[PDB]
Amino acid sequence: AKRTKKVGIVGKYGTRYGASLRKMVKKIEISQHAKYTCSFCGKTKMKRRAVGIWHCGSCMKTVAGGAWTYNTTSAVTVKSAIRRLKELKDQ
Amino acid sequence: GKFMKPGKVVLVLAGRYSGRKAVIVKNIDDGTSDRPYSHALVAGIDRYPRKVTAAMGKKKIAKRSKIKSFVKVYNYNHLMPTRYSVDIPLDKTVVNKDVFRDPALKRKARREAKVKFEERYKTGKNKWFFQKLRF
Amino acid sequence: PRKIEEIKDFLLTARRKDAKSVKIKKNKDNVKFKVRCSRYLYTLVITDKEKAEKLKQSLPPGLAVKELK
Amino acid sequence: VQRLTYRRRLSYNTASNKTRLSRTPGNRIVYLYTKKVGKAPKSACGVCPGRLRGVRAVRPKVLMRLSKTKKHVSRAYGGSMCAKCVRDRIKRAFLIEEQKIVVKVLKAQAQSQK
RNA sequence: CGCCGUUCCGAAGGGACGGGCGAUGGCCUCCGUUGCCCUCAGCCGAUCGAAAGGGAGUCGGGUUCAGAUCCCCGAAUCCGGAGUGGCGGAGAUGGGCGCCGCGAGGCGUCCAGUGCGGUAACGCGACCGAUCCCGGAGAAGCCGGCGGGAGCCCCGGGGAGAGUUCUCUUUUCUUUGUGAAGGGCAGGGCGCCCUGGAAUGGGUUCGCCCCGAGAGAGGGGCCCGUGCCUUGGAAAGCGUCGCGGUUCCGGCGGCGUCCGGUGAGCUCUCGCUGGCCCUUGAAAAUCCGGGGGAGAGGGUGUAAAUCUCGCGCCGGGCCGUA
RNA sequence: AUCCGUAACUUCGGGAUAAGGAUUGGCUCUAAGGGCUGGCAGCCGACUUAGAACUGGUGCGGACCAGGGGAAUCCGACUGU
Ligand SMILES: [Mg+2]
Ligand SMILES: [Mg+2]
Ligand SMILES: [Mg+2]
Ligand SMILES: [Mg+2]
Ligand SMILES: [Mg+2]
Ligand SMILES: [Mg+2]
Ligand SMILES: [Mg+2]
Ligand SMILES: [Mg+2]
Ligand SMILES: [Mg+2]
Ligand SMILES: [Mg+2]
Ligand SMILES: [Mg+2]
Ligand SMILES: [Mg+2]
Ligand SMILES: [Mg+2]
Ligand SMILES: [Zn+2]
Ligand SMILES: [Zn+2]
Repeated sequence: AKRTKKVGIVGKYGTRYGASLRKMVKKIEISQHAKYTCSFCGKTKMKRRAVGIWHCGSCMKTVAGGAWTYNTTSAVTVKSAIRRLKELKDQ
Repeated sequence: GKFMKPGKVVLVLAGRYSGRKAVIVKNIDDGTSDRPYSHALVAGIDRYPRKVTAAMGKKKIAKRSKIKSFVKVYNYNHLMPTRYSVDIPLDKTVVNKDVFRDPALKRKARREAKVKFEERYKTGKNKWFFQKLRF
Repeated sequence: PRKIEEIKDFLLTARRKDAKSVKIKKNKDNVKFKVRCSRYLYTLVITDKEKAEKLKQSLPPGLAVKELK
Repeated sequence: VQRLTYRRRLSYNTASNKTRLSRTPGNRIVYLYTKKVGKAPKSACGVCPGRLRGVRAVRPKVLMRLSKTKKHVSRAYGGSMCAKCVRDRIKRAFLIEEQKIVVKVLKAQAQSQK
């Protein structure tokens, strides 16, 4: 059955810290504990070892990722930007 | 098509002789009752001849040119096939699968390969075959 | 302690220059021959009484032999 | 029931003060001090999580009095690298060395035309 | 007076396989030693800092008025040393050719021989090798769940001694061993191998979780085995009954030390798997493997260099300990 | 402890053991919940739960252990010092 109506994972904190902070941290708690698909092997095993460090239990490949998400929007934008400049550097 | 044929140079991947180079003598792609899997009889170099240079005497060169060979039957999965071939004529009356019944025949099978390898080594042909893979 | 299985090896043990004494212990089921060498106490367990008597009379000379009671 | 005491002056439950119970010929329970648990070697590949096989799992200074056969495996890198990653280096070393010849031949062949 | 500073403004190495020159020696044969030279050389920080951290290796029984894992008895082990450091085993005793014979085998020659087994995981008693390089161990938090093994508790019976017995109680109580180290085997674990190719997806846990990057199913391999058997070792210890003696004897004898069950039980321990961290949970001494192949070893033998194999030989000083 | 029942308010997590009731002994039974071996038969077994009769001068969580509760106001969010 559905046990909570809205708190979800942040139900571990009971009534403490205020609704808005619990609401805000709920997005991170889900993301930082999710298992992401590993781009190197495909098994849904990529898990966070520490803040910024993401490890896959299948192929053992460790990746420097985001604090709470596997890759950040800023980092993904920079990779495309660095790709384009490289092409326009060597044509 | 099929390429695991006699004369093919292969790299042993697993076992005591892993990383050594051998040459397929007999290949059985369908197996037998004793070996349901596909396998080959290969003869290879247990110990490679040491590097020689003009600075050494004849006695030193001969000492460093000896080869320790081995005879084995291998699963195809344990051999990496290369594109090199070595056409050393090995007497199949002594280099065959019956050499594994007793050591006396196996000693004469490894002896036969040792003499043929050394003779072909000193001609300077098949240099890649007699150089140890560095891994 | 080491356990010897065959009379052939025990006799070799008892002839070692560092073998000191042989104690014979008679139990209800077996006869045990123990030789005190330098490192180990080797033991031979013989279940046949006749062989135990035969082995007893065929020990090397000069070795102290003791019967335990 | 019988209650136990340490047999040494270290009265604390430290990592070097672990014990196990032992009944003796005198028919009493005493403490025997256990040796630490040894660890088998970890593969030099740094990738495989498991430890190696064919090697005694003993404390580092106990390897001094073991024979060689107990400390390695009959194979290249045996006792220092796992078989799985040894197969991979032979292929990698061979396959990479071949690509150099392929690249080199084209370089000379392209230069030949040039 | 001194202080700051600990690698920072320093010519910070007194070492080494090997080679070359001499001086000496001894089992004077040939091997040592020594001095100089050649060659090679990161560690980059003197030293101190833990009787709870790291750190090889000792357990059982007896013994005193008071000490014992220290004394005695018994059984082991680590480390260091010996090459006048001994023996065995390994390296290592093969093949071709030609003569002798019926053969077994034997002579003369010419070649090989720094071991071998398994498809593999890996196994076998050793199984050469330096400077140099790579790695492993030491060496890693907290919490949960689950499982294996022990000690203990509990249940059913056999013994031996004791209590109760006015009535009842085949009753109640006590007690009913086996060390380290070696060998063998259960058991537990494996992210180890081989065959094979899986959807009508299957396997699977309390939860999970796992699979074409190879699942199920077969057959193997390895690690720990603190559990049981065995050598130890019944000779000892203990229970009970009975005899002696100086009677302050490790005194002497009889019998016994047996057979099963069970558990979200408690304590310890090993292992598997998970959760938590904007927290990620020592270092070093010290030990080991691997890569390489500079070198050395003998010419077919009374074989050599060599050996992390099995035995054998010698030693372990100082301080604490009631 | 078992069974039932539980409001305002709320940051929907709580409030909450809210509040409020009933039951509880002893004894004799019934039913269900497993393992081993060769939809069945045999032999093992370990504690639980529920139900019923009977029963005592209504006494039964019999000692021990063991929250009183509700409606509000002020202050500080909380745990911590
Ligand atoms: Mg091994
Ligand atoms: Mg110090
Ligand atoms: Mg200390
Ligand atoms: Mg300490
Ligand atoms: Mg002693
Ligand atoms: Mg499978
Ligand atoms: Mg035991
Ligand atoms: Mg007795
Ligand atoms: Mg090597
Ligand atoms: Mg004291
Ligand atoms: Mg209230
Ligand atoms: Mg406050
Ligand atoms: Mg304070
Ligand atoms: Zn991956
Ligand atoms: Zn690996």
